[PDB]
Amino acid sequence: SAKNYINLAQIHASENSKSFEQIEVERALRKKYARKDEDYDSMLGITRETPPELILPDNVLPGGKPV
Amino acid sequence: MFNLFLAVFPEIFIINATFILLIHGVVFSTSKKYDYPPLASNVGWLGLLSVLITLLLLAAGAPLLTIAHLFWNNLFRRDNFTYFCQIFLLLSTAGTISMCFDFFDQERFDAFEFIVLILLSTCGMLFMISAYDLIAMYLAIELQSLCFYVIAASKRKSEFSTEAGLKYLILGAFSSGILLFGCSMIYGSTGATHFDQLAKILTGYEITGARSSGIFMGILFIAVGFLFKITAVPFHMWAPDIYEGSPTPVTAFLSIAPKISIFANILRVFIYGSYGATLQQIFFFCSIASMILGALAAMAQTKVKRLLAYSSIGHVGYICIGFSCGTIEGIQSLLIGIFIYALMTMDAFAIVLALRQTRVKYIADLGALAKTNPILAITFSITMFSYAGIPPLAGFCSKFYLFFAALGCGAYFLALVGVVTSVIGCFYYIRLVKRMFFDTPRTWILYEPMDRNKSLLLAMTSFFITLFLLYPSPLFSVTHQMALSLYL
Amino acid sequence: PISATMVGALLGLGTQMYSNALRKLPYMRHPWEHVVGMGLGAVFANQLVKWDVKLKEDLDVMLAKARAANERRYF
Amino acid sequence: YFNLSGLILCPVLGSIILLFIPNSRIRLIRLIGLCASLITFLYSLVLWIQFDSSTAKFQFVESLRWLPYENINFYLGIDGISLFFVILTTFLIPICILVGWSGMRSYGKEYIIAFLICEFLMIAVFCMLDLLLFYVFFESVLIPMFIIIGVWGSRQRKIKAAYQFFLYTLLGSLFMLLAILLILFQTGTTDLQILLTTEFSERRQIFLWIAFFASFAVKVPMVPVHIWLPEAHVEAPTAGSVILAGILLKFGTYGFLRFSIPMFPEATLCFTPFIYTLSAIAIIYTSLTTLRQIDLKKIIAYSSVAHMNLVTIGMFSLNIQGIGGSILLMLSHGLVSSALFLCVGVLYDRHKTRLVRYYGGLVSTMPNFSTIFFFFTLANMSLPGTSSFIGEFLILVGAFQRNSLVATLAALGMILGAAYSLWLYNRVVSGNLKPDFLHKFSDLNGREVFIFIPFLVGLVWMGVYPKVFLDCMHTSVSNLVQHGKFH
Amino acid sequence: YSLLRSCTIEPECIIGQHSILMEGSLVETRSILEAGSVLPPGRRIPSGELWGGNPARFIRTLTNEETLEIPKLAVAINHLSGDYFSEFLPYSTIYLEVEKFKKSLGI
Ligand SMILES: CCCCCCCCCCC(CCCCCCCCCC)(CO[C@H]1O[C@@H](CO)[C@H](O[C@@H]2O[C@@H](CO)[C@H](O)[C@@H](O)[C@@H]2O)[C@@H](O)[C@@H]1O)CO[C@H]1O[C@@H](CO)[C@H](O[C@@H]2O[C@@H](CO)[C@H](O)[C@@H](O)[C@@H]2O)[C@@H](O)[C@H]1O
Ligand SMILES: CCCCCCCCCCCCCCCCCC(=O)O[C@@H](COC(=O)CCCCCCCCCCCCCCC)COP(=O)(O)OCC[N+](C)(C)C
Ligand SMILES: CCCCCCCCCCCCCCCCCCCC(=O)O[C@H](COC(=O)CCCCCCCCCCCCCC)COP(=O)(O)OCCN
Repeated sequence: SAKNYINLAQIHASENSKSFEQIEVERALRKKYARKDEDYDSMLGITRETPPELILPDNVLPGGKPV
Repeated sequence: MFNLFLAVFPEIFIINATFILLIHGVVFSTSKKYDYPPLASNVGWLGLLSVLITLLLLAAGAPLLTIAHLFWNNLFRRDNFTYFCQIFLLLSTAGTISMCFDFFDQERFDAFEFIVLILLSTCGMLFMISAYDLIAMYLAIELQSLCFYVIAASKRKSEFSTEAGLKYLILGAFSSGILLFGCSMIYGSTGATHFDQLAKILTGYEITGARSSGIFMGILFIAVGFLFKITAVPFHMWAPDIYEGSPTPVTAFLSIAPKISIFANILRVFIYGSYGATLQQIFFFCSIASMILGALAAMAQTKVKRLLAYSSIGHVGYICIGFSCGTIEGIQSLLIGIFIYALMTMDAFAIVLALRQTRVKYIADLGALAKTNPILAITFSITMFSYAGIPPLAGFCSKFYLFFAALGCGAYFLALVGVVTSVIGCFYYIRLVKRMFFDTPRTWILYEPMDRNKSLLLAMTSFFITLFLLYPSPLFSVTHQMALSLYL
Repeated sequence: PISATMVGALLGLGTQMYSNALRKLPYMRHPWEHVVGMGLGAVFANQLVKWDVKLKEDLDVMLAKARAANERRYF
Repeated sequence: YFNLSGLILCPVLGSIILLFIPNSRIRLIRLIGLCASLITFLYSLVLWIQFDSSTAKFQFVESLRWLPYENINFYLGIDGISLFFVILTTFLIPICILVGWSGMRSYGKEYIIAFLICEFLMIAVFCMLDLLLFYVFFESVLIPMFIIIGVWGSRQRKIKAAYQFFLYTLLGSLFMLLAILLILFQTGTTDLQILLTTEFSERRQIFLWIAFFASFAVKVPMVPVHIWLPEAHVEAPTAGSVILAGILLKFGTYGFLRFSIPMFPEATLCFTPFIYTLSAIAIIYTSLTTLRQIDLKKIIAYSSVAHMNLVTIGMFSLNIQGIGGSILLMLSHGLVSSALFLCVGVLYDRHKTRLVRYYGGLVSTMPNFSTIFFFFTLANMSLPGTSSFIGEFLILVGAFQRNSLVATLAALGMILGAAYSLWLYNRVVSGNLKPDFLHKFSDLNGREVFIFIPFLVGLVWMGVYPKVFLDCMHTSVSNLVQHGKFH
Repeated sequence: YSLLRSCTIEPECIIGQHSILMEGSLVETRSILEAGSVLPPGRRIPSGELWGGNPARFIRTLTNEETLEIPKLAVAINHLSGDYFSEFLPYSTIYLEVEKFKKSLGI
């Protein structure tokens, strides 16, 4: 627990310190990619991947789910 | 030259706007600059604006739209009945397309072809009401038929949507073939595809004096095809499955927009092309069967969409009561019933779409809904009572005047069967009521709040339903004028 | 007496607050659209009354024409 | 200048205003509901003063067009018969709000909204002269009372009571509606005055009268269908149990006195013996059934059935004595049954038993309630000087003007009515106490001791001087009995 | 001061102050937890039983009248929260103060 909360605190540090201009982009990206549609995306030939800013580090996952 | 098209602007404009929307969507759905934007809500709002503009064009052309009536005679004949029927169908289409906007972004269904197909099927329906010939009748039927065959199977992930779309396709193709075979012999035995000259060669001699085996059986096949089109018992082979499998906004557009146009079409055919009084019998038994079987079958259903399907079948029987009694009051009751049923169906499907945000499937999921959202519970209970025919609401007036029309023609058996089917019909409606007010299940399903357009439409319809009996004169006067305009 | 505006405006305000409550919002969330709804209800009620008058007179004309046409069979 | 329309609009305004305010401020909701009910009551009393009892034509009429042809329209209006029903239904509603005043925080604003909607709708029923729209409002009370019974009712059988109540008012109601449509198509209008002056076919009146009676034999607890009242009345809230036996049981009798007696006079004569037999057997059977009951609610629900059945004996005996006594006993029952059911409600809201054997010998503990209950069950006896006697004896006199057998059975009804009424009184208020399951219990507080004071004063005013009530109706009753009786 | 963590609370389960619920605790339906109660991980509270003390300790049974008051308490707290909610409107005007402060120095 002591070791895990150390890497848990990094996301809170990188989140509470975000600037307002970054927060606008973050909220826009979060709302834009809230839900997906395989049908229309496949029809257009494109795949909508989550942006890198919207990826939590694997060390705070329930035990590691990179996929 | 150009002024001869003043009678087709409410349709030319909608076609041009449909083309513009299709072009805009296809151009800007594949642009790499904007990264393939989800422009389904944008196209939907533009389509709603286009529908409003063509409604404004249609409403302000009442003195117009009857000019150059000789030039357009072979193609279509629009009059006061057609004017009001179109002005109501277009409003119903606008409401349906307006209450489905959240469906596009809540479950991420950004296919703008849905909206353009709604618009183009609406154009086909506008053709159907004005249609005054067998050829135009069939072509306008086929426009909406193909649009709905495409739309029903739009959601290509669920086995229900695809199978329901295929069943709708097969049933509609068979019905269209039956209707077209019926029209072929009526053309063969008399010529005169035009309705004006079809109503003049058949009025000369009654079917009782001498028997023509061609005209009678062609009329019978046309009636059978039309009853397939409106899914009237016993010609209800797959309608509940169609309504259950098809996406919720599609079913919302169905059973309101198609039925109005098809009923206007049946009115035009019945009044003119039927003088042997042989369609009274085919409407009589089929409407009775629809009443009885809808009432006896909707009580055994546990899902919501199936219940709405069987309620629609029952109300189709109630409306078809008006065909059997051919008088001014019969047609008036029929049209009033269609109007009230359309409003109540819009309200009920707004309710269903509201709870679709959390994937409501059965009737037990809406348990203890009076606690989480009491006001929506009250609205749903009021709409359900309006379906039931309880006096202090709209829907009771339609059933009332339908019964009055049935008793006017001396069809005393129609009144009795209507009463008994209403008695059983109210029972399972109140059964829906008990699970939604009184008994509280252990597990509660929480529904996220609604959006403004659905809420506004729902509030307007709810205030219309409750307060209709206070001031019902305008609807009655519209309907009396429409019934008489079939002849003068 | 009610002049078709004391009822239209009231229905507009009622439907505004009705739609406002269905979204689980405070009743007077946006009073500007409350005033808009009052005005819209008043306008719609006045238009409904005028259309009812026009429609009734046109219906009376249609009934007169139909009765005159039907009378011709006897004479 | 206070018209009939303002009385109808007052509950509507009270309900619309009540929806505007939220539910957190509960005190405002109850205060505004009570204020609206009381001002409606005062308006109803004001309408009484300015009532011409000399003329036979109807009082204030407000016509609002319904169909575009003015074929049928809201034709409001009161007469000698409809005035007292309006006063009674305006008087009972504030009592309904006041009984559940303590539990208002548990019920909410839906409770007062439902009760004010009921007041509006019930007022609209009694004071209108359009036969068809009277039918619309006649079973329009289905929705609000269904809500009242179901939402706040029994423990788990509340669902069945709602269904039996809703089912009994469907087949007969629509079978009446068929006759409504035949009348509309035959004559052309549903205006009451026009329909009175119409020559109906001799064979036609039988069918129409049967259809009318079928939908009124369910509201009035006749022999075939009267089992709903006991079960759906025990499985009902106390304020919903005081208007169910206070107003709804009057719809059938009032409907008989409005759209059955005048329009079908010779049909009434031809069907007279059948109604006599039904009412007599109902009285006897209900009297014998009610004396072996253990449910604290049905014991007087059957008394209500007996009184309502006795009403029809003189209501259908065409006579000035019979009909006058009919309405007098109707008002008397509307007061006494309401008082009895309020007593049962206060008894139940303390102990929560719904039995009769549990209570016993509580006179030493609640003397005020003992006296009030004694006076109410004393009025139920039909003592002269109480409300029930004048009306009920007038019914007996009027029926004995026509027939000598059936109403003797009606009088035999009271040879057991008084007996089981005092026996029922002596189950509870007499004997030694049983403090094995009656540990703690109190007497009436300031609210429910004052609530009976209007009942007491109205009861004694009925009993000692009913001339003022008979004064305003003798024109209307005499006009009713002589209609279609030229000679 | 309810120290909830990885718990599971069923309906009508009023919790007292200084409650130190550990992980895996299951407070079954219609239960009362007295102030200061600390239950160890894995311990469950039977329905209709109110517990108190420092450890998870059975105190006494419940009657229907006492049980039915929990929803009334919940709706009363809901009413108070509804009264408090109307105090502040959406989209607070504090940004004016920030803009004035920014204008007072540079931009
Ligand atoms: C939905 C619930 C309804 C609940 C309300 C029920 C309460 C009943 C009052 C309803 C109400 C408005 C309807 C509101 C509907 C709500 C809006 C719905 C949408 C909401 C967004 C109609 O009530 C009256 O309207 C009359 C209209 O003619 C009708 O009289 C019949 O008509 C003939 C036909 O041709 C018949 O042949 C004939 O037998 C009758 O004469 C009747 O309908 C009725 O008398 C109130 O009356 C209002 O309309 C008129 C009347 O004067 C007034 O304006 C008029 O304008 C000029 C005319 O152009 C006049 O020159 C001018 O003098 C006048 O100023 C208003 O000031 C107001 O009084
Ligand atoms: C339609 C009505 C016509 C008029 C009829 C009037 C007849 C009188 C009606 C009331 C009679 C009294 C019955 C009251 C219940 C009897 C038991 C009871 O509860 O008595 C009460 C009250 O006692 C009374 O009787 C007072 C009521 C008034 C009695 C006198 C009535 C006089 C007025 C009526 C007649 C006026 C003249 C006619 C008016 C025109 C308490 O008695 P306590 O002695 O205090 O016992 C104590 C209890 N414990 C031991 C447990 C502690
Ligand atoms: C009948 C008698 C009883 C009824 C009386 C009615 C009284 C008259 C009507 C009064 C209405 C008052 C309403 C107050 C004004 C609100 C205007 C707000 C408009 C608005 O905000 O724009 C959008 C809302 O959508 C919209 O609001 C547009 C969609 C509205 C749907 C209307 C459909 C009309 C066509 C069909 C008519 C019915 C035909 C039935 C046969 C944006 O919304 P947002 O900014 O909040 O956020 C996005 C959520 N998507």
